[PDB]
Amino acid sequence: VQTVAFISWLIFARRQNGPHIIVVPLSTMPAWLDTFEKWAPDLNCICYMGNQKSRDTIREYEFYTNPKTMKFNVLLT
DNA sequence: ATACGCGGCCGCCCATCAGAATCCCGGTGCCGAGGCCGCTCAATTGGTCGTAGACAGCTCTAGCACCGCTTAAACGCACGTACGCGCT
Repeated sequence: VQTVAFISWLIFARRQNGPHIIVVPLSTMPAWLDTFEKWAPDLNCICYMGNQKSRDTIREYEFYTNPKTMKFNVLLT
């Protein structure tokens, strides 16, 4: 909770809306998703799972089909 | 002129003397251990030095084990085609 509150306060306080990578094991990823949405619902929590097609989903959701649209910030790898 | 005799010939069983052939004992040639041997030059003997390599200490790689997330590869089965192989 201190990490989520520190990231939220750092984004909405010091104006640091940039992408922040938070590596979390696969077993704890749904727990950090439920806690993350329960304590900070205003921020998305699109994590990174899968193997092949899910990688294509994360890549098609990452940027737009053009030769730089950041639609995320916090993820779990 | 007319009737009796016989003469060697011959099948016969029956006798004598030599030759052929099997068994009782044989010499001969070939092979392989033996013996002999002898001049002698390679192993053995007695001996020194030194150095490889056994051995104990040590540390410091890498071979093992073990686990779990991820997924490519193996599995087993279903269906048919195009070869193995049999015949002529």
